[PDB]
Amino acid sequence: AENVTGLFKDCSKIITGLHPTQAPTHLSVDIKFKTEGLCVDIPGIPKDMTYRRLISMMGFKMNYQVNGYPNMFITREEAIRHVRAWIGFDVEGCHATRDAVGTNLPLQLGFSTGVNLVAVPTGYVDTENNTEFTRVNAKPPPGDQFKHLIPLMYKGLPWNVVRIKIVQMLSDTLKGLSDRVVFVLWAHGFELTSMKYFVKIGPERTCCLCDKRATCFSTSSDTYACWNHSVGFDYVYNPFMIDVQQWGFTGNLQSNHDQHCQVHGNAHVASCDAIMTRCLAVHECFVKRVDWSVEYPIIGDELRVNSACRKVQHMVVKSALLADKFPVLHDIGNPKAIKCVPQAEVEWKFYDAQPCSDKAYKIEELFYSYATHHDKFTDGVCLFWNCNVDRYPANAIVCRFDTRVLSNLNLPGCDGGSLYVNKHAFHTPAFDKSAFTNLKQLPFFYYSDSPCEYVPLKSATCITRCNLGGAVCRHHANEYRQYLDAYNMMISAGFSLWIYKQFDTYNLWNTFTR
Amino acid sequence: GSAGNATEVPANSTVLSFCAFAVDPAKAYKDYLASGGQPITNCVKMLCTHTGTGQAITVTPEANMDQESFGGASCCLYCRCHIDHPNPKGFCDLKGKYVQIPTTCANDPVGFTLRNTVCTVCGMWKGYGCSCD
Ligand SMILES: [Mg+2]
Ligand SMILES: [Zn+2]
Ligand SMILES: [Zn+2]
Ligand SMILES: [Zn+2]
Repeated sequence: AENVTGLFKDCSKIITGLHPTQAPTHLSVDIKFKTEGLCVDIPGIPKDMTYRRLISMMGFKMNYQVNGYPNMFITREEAIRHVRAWIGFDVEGCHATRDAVGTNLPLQLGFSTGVNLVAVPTGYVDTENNTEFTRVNAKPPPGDQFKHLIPLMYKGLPWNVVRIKIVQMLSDTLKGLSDRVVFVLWAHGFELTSMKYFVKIGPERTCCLCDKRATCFSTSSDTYACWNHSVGFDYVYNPFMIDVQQWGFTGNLQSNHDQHCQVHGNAHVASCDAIMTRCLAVHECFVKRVDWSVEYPIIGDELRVNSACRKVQHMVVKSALLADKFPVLHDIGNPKAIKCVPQAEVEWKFYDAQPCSDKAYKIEELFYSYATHHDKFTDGVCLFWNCNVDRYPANAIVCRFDTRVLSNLNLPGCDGGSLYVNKHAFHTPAFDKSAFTNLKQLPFFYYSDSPCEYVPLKSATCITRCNLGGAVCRHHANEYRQYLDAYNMMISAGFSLWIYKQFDTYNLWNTFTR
Repeated sequence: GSAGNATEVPANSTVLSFCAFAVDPAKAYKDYLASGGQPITNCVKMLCTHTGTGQAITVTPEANMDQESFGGASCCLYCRCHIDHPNPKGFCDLKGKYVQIPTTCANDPVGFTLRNTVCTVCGMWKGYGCSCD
């Protein structure tokens, strides 16, 4: 006897306990009033008229089930469901040197975004009348590594300022991608504590004036809001969070990250730490390849990208077969048969690392490496359609995603990789010029072999089904217009088209002449 | 790293943190009671004569043989959770005074403080009760 909590620790340097009233609890009351386990009034020994006692907020340890109230922490599974709800959170801190001692206050709040908010040490302090949120003196933590936090003590900024700054920076980053938040953090504890300041909590509610569920809360006037229609909202109404380290990693976060990702260096700036927590959580779930059981609602613009993907695939590789008349085509990165051009005399060979159980006999099991495999595929042509690899074979038709370009679809990853999401999000390697060294960049063209049938648009680049004339032939002139439109959409979503050096538009004309 | 003074015991950890974070600290607690959660403990308990004024607000503890006596700044939820007070600016009623509760309902004196409000007529608990009405 007896058990005590780090939570609400009284960090004051006051040597006396508290008068039985104005004392928060029987644990607090001073020895002088306590007898037989009871606490007792002594008019003789006076209550403090004026006192300031810092209350530690640490080890908030909140696990509770209320039917109306939603869990703040979410399952590893449920965190996968919502990604880029994902924001890394690690807060550097400071301790109180002077008026009181023993607890920790937020100094620099880091995020998966480059963003870094700093605050003036502020803590909860008890007086006779009320508990009062106020500034405090504080010191940098002791270590030599922590010497860099010294200047940050002075810098800024009021907390009523910061919590609005956080909500806006969170509002604009998350608005299009998700309806909610999840914080990915390494040490569950401290940043839960940092959350006291901006965060509020409660049973789910709907955005005010808006349609969807509410992200934010404004104290100024009782209201609720979402990422979208909400400013001047200083609070976060129902955030979610998950602890990566809670997944059983052996070491410290820096070690675990550094294996998978050599792109994120170390500056002890709080953002770096919170980047690394996403950068590593991504890898853990999403470097495990392309789980198809998950389902991600799309907004948006993606569906059109989806179809335009197939349309540009079909046409390019068709033409590519006409032009250069390859004996065989090696399709790599095809879990299922699915010939992009259904009908060609060409011998079509399938390869992927993981074949589908159905269509397993059609496909050969292979992981492509240029080091091993440049020798073997010499004959015919090779096709990689969103099969992302180290440097590509000389004779090739490939579509690769460029991580560098930005859309609401794709999110950062390890290392330099981006994780692209429409459905079934595939994490992909970083766009690298070195892999396209043998191939050349694929100029736009449009090819149809057809009979022909508001204003005419004539295009030098296309093989018009009929080039005798202008020749704007209302069937092709319209069909070209449509394809170039859905082509310019696929390249806008940042896909790249690469072909063998040998390919030439001209060799297509010879299929026309007859 | 304590190096500090412990004000609280584990059994209350969950509840207080919940009520702390809530936009509605009142409802939050109330619901929690419903959830099969334990009510607040460790609030300050008086050794009394059990004779005195029945009144709920007292400057020095006054208990009926039925009622029991509490420090009460412990039984004020907003004091106990170190969060702002229902009164707009900014002060608390139960800090600097004592509060009595019927012995049966003194299992959860914290809610009892929220649930009921004392009348300005007899300055005593309403319904537990009043000569008025
Ligand atoms: Mg941390
Ligand atoms: Zn990284
Ligand atoms: Zn109070
Ligand atoms: Zn009355």
